[PDB]
Amino acid sequence: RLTAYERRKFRVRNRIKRTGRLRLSVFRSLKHIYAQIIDDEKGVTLVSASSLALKLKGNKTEVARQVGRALAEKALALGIKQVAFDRGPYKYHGRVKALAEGAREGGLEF
Amino acid sequence: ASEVRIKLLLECTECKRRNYATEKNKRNTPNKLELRKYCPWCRKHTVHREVKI
Amino acid sequence: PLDLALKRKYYEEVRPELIRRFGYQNVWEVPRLEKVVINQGLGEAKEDARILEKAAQELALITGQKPAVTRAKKSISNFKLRKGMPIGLRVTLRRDRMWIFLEKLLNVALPRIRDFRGLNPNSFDGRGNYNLGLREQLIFPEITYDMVDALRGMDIAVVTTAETDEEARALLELLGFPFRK
Amino acid sequence: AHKKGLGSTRNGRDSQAKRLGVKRYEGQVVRAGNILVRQRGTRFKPGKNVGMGRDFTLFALVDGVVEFQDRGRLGRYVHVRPLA
Amino acid sequence: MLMPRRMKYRKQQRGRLKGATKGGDYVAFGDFGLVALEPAWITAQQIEAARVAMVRHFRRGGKIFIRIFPDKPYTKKPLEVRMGKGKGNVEGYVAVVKPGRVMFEVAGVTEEQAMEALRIAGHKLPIKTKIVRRDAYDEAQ
RNA sequence: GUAGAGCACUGAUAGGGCUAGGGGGCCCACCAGCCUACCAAACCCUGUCAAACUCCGAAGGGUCCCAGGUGGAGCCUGGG
RNA sequence: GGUCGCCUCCUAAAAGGUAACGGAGGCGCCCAAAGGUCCCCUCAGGCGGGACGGAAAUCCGCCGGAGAGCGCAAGGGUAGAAGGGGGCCUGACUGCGAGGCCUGCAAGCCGAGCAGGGGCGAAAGCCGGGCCUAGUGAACCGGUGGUCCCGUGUGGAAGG
RNA sequence: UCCCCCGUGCCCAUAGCGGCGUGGAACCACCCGUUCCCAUUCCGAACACGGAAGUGAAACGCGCCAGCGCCGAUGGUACUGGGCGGGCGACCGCCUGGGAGAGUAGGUCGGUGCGGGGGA
RNA sequence: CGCGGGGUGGAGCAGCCUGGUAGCUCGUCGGGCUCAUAACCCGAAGGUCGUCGGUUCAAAUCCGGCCCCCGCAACCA
RNA sequence: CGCGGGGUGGAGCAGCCUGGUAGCUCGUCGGGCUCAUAACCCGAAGGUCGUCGGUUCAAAUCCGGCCCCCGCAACCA
Ligand SMILES: CN(CC[C@H](N)CC(=O)N[C@H]1C=C[C@H](n2ccc(N)nc2=O)O[C@@H]1C(=O)O)C(=N)N
Ligand SMILES: [Mg+2]
Ligand SMILES: [Mg+2]
Ligand SMILES: [Mg+2]
Ligand SMILES: [Mg+2]
Ligand SMILES: [Mg+2]
Ligand SMILES: [Mg+2]
Ligand SMILES: [Mg+2]
Ligand SMILES: [Mg+2]
Ligand SMILES: [Mg+2]
Ligand SMILES: [Mg+2]
Ligand SMILES: [Mg+2]
Ligand SMILES: [Mg+2]
Ligand SMILES: [Mg+2]
Ligand SMILES: [Mg+2]
Ligand SMILES: [Mg+2]
Ligand SMILES: [Mg+2]
Ligand SMILES: [Mg+2]
Ligand SMILES: [Mg+2]
Ligand SMILES: [Mg+2]
Ligand SMILES: [Mg+2]
Ligand SMILES: [Mg+2]
Ligand SMILES: [Mg+2]
Ligand SMILES: [Mg+2]
Ligand SMILES: [Mg+2]
Ligand SMILES: [Mg+2]
Ligand SMILES: [Mg+2]
Ligand SMILES: [Mg+2]
Ligand SMILES: [Mg+2]
Ligand SMILES: [Mg+2]
Ligand SMILES: [Mg+2]
Ligand SMILES: [Mg+2]
Ligand SMILES: [Mg+2]
Ligand SMILES: [Mg+2]
Ligand SMILES: [Mg+2]
Ligand SMILES: [Mg+2]
Ligand SMILES: [Mg+2]
Ligand SMILES: [Mg+2]
Ligand SMILES: [Mg+2]
Ligand SMILES: [Mg+2]
Ligand SMILES: [Mg+2]
Ligand SMILES: [Mg+2]
Ligand SMILES: [Mg+2]
Ligand SMILES: [Mg+2]
Ligand SMILES: [Mg+2]
Ligand SMILES: [Mg+2]
Ligand SMILES: [Mg+2]
Ligand SMILES: [Mg+2]
Ligand SMILES: [Mg+2]
Ligand SMILES: [Mg+2]
Ligand SMILES: [Mg+2]
Ligand SMILES: [Mg+2]
Ligand SMILES: [Mg+2]
Ligand SMILES: [Mg+2]
Ligand SMILES: [Mg+2]
Ligand SMILES: [Mg+2]
Ligand SMILES: [Mg+2]
Ligand SMILES: [Mg+2]
Ligand SMILES: [Mg+2]
Ligand SMILES: [Mg+2]
Ligand SMILES: [Mg+2]
Ligand SMILES: [Mg+2]
Ligand SMILES: [Mg+2]
Ligand SMILES: [Mg+2]
Ligand SMILES: [Mg+2]
Ligand SMILES: [Mg+2]
Ligand SMILES: [Mg+2]
Ligand SMILES: [Mg+2]
Ligand SMILES: [Mg+2]
Ligand SMILES: [Mg+2]
Ligand SMILES: [Mg+2]
Ligand SMILES: [Zn+2]
Repeated sequence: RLTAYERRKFRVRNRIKRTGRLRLSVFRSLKHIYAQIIDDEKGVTLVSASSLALKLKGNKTEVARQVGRALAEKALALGIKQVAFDRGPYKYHGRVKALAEGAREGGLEF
Repeated sequence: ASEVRIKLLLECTECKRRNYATEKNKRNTPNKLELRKYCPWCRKHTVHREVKI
Repeated sequence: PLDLALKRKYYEEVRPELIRRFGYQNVWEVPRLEKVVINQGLGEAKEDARILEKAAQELALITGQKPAVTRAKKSISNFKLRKGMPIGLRVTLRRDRMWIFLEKLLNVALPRIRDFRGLNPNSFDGRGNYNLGLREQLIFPEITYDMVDALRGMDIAVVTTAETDEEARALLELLGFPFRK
Repeated sequence: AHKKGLGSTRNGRDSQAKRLGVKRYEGQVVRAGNILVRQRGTRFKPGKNVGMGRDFTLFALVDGVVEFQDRGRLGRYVHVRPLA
Repeated sequence: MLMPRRMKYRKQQRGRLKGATKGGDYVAFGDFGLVALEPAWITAQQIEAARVAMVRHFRRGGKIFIRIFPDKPYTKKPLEVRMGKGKGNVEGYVAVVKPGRVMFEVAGVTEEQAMEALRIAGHKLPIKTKIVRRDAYDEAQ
């Protein structure tokens, strides 16, 4: 048996893992918010901005905004551009949402 | 496809000339099958409506 | 959101007499009320009564929430019913509309039922929590003879963290519920 | 001297041949477009560079050998692995 | 008579009878037993005549175990018809026995009272038969 | 997905266990208690059957790659 | 007497294919929602639980991987949806088609990708009708709407 | 490089069902609230958001057992590509190569790659 | 498909070429009578007059035709 | 067995086509009139629809196996 959460993961995840593009796997915690970049074809992570590593604070969605700006620069150094946003079981609204448009601030294409 | 299910062609209400080919049940929707579609003689989408085939 | 007379009743009076019996080794293992799902469960609104609304707005002005129309699981012959036909009135009183409702049942509405005589105590399921059925509706404080039109009993379901049937007994019994024996 | 009240069979009907099944095999060169498997419902699953048609047909998207993979409970897959 | 009390399909194919049985080649309920030496189909007609035979042997007493069931439709074309025009209508019901399969067992019966018993029931059968008693080889099986 | 083989599903199936309602006294129920050398659902253990059953599954057979193979071999285009 | 085209299954001997007046069934339709998308969700059933209320109306509980559902026959497939609900919608597009599946012919069938112009989506992407496999009819003769290509010396017209 | 943790891939249930335990400083979760964005055929259950008082009860995590499910040999056999003989037949035997299904002995309460965040 | 006509009370139809009344027997209730099933007889419920949109001063008789039954006709690769 | 039609209150018939929809006659039981019986007048009672599967939400109705009534055949050259 699987959870609404568990199904909804695969449902949108698989929609994307079969696009060939670098998948940017997010994670929404009630504490703070992070996201890595995975080339699932192998399985390796390309780069991994966060909020525990960057140890920031001051409103969840504004520190959701920031972490992406980290991702943008810190990934674009490794010539990364092909971006496919794994939005997880979470939607595209507020928290995870801001991370995206923040990841867009840098030059990341998605 | 039957008595009940009539055939119909889609008129372009910009020039009144025919355009497409499909069916529609004339029971549950006795109205006019009005749908946006494309035109080669216009190269733009427009309005379309059932003219009796 | 708020703070009321039964919500604090469950607070400083009920939590202790519960750690009395079962002596819970943790703050949370202790019982507490979660869901309260009222069910007029009509079917009296078959392929006819569009006036199922003037019976379900009464359900609103006695539960505070609009009730959601539960339809047909499938189509049924002898019941005179098609898959899709409205046959249910489910309102799930959750959080602080629950205490606002539950007290008004116990202190005002429960007694005004005709020939009250406890509460059927075997009706506890076992694997968890509890629920039991009505007879009418105007016994509820919000209405009387002219406001209520047709008569309509209703089902009412408690959903508590009562893992066990015994500890459920205590939770509700202490909370204000009169039982048969 | 012969026949009498001879029972007629209600059946004797039949379908066409569908000539389904697997058309290309592992370690077989293919080009882009080729059909790898005809089927009715993914007995075989669309791998990398393998697409799926409106009847569950499975066709190659790029060149180089086909390759079969069996992921147990997940499904049987076939992908094409590009040239060299 | 031993007919299937419900049926998935009407007529059913012939199928050859190559080789030994698939199970029940070792006694499992009764003390003694009757077995196939040669493969056949057995009619419900036959089976019932063997049962009735034994049943009449130890008149009043004994318990009979019978380990085969007529589950196959023995179809047959009516009298004087030519080939084709469909398959025969189902005329009987038969059960597929191969060599080794156990057919008749008995318990609550003397030694020879089950010898003579399972002897005659052998005679109401289209096939050569052996009678064998329950043994450790059966217990180990 | 075949021979085999196995009931895990689809159906058959013999017995026994256990158990609905039916059957039937005890009661004579206005109803409960029902007891069962009765019928027997699901359900269990033993024991089985199946082209249109499949938890399984050969020998093989297909098909590609690579190697032997010069054969009244193979291939392309045409006449009969 | 029965049959005649189509689809499913079996016969069919584990590739494809294979007959019989072999064994069993269906098709000659349907859907402006049953479609496209995006978001979301999860069965049958069984046990306990409860006014009317039931073996089965609806509400509550614990057990359920799939035995439900997927318009309708069957097989395969299938909840990590193909199934249930909602919002916007009309790609049930026009111009094509690398490459193949099948195949005596002719038909049948899959389709990446390119161009125009739109749909939904934040976007990655998805849409050239429906979970697929039936729902069908070659060519001739003519009808209707267009285009404005021929038009019997010639401009038109007639006809094509 | 060793360990715990989080986010994840992969073998395909030896992974799982269940019962027994332990983990909160960290990280994860429940938990606090409806003001804001967002949100329910009713309900902040869920999705959302602002939080950090409580906690490890639930879930999840690491683990323990083998009751279930699961995987599961060796040996022998059925069957069979090929080559022979045998019976009126239904069918049976030998050679050579291949060789199961059940069942038996036993195994199993997972195994790991990438990055990150702690421990030394 | 194209020419012909209407689709009237619950079941039939005269209103109708020339608009004016929200129409008559059968059927149905109650009633005098009958010995009765009956004819007779006095009162009755029934039109959104197929609909939609009109023509006016309103329409059910005059129209655009929606509609889809009866009628005739001709064609069918 | 081959085709065709049939099976519904006690008797005989509708009802199936287009499913949810059980009517006509007789008779039968209760009551009236009558000295009484019929007649006639007033009321009511009475079929899970051959039989079984099954389709559907659901079957007199649709479908298929079997039992039965009836109708033509089973050509024997
Ligand atoms: C009775 N006749 C005879 C016609 C022929 N020329 C002669 C004759 O006897 N023909 C017959 C020949 C045999 C034929 N028959 C019978 C049985 C059968 N199974 N197959 C046949 O062909 O049926 C025919 C028949 O009687 O008409 C005429 N009225 N003409
Ligand atoms: Mg205690
Ligand atoms: Mg009382
Ligand atoms: Mg002769
Ligand atoms: Mg076939
Ligand atoms: Mg039995
Ligand atoms: Mg039994
Ligand atoms: Mg018995
Ligand atoms: Mg008992
Ligand atoms: Mg088989
Ligand atoms: Mg195995
Ligand atoms: Mg093997
Ligand atoms: Mg040569
Ligand atoms: Mg040439
Ligand atoms: Mg040449
Ligand atoms: Mg040439
Ligand atoms: Mg003929
Ligand atoms: Mg081929
Ligand atoms: Mg042929
Ligand atoms: Mg049960
Ligand atoms: Mg119950
Ligand atoms: Mg109840
Ligand atoms: Mg009850
Ligand atoms: Mg119930
Ligand atoms: Mg279906
Ligand atoms: Mg099959
Ligand atoms: Mg199946
Ligand atoms: Mg959906
Ligand atoms: Mg919907
Ligand atoms: Mg939007
Ligand atoms: Mg092509
Ligand atoms: Mg081509
Ligand atoms: Mg494309
Ligand atoms: Mg686009
Ligand atoms: Mg289809
Ligand atoms: Mg013209
Ligand atoms: Mg010109
Ligand atoms: Mg001029
Ligand atoms: Mg022209
Ligand atoms: Mg993870
Ligand atoms: Mg604990
Ligand atoms: Mg603390
Ligand atoms: Mg605990
Ligand atoms: Mg767990
Ligand atoms: Mg660890
Ligand atoms: Mg570890
Ligand atoms: Mg360790
Ligand atoms: Mg370990
Ligand atoms: Mg141990
Ligand atoms: Mg062990
Ligand atoms: Mg052990
Ligand atoms: Mg094993
Ligand atoms: Mg040979
Ligand atoms: Mg031989
Ligand atoms: Mg071996
Ligand atoms: Mg051998
Ligand atoms: Mg470290
Ligand atoms: Mg340090
Ligand atoms: Mg006329
Ligand atoms: Mg006038
Ligand atoms: Mg008188
Ligand atoms: Mg004529
Ligand atoms: Mg015509
Ligand atoms: Mg008939
Ligand atoms: Mg009769
Ligand atoms: Mg009549
Ligand atoms: Mg019939
Ligand atoms: Mg009826
Ligand atoms: Mg009278
Ligand atoms: Mg019938
Ligand atoms: Mg005759
Ligand atoms: Zn145009």
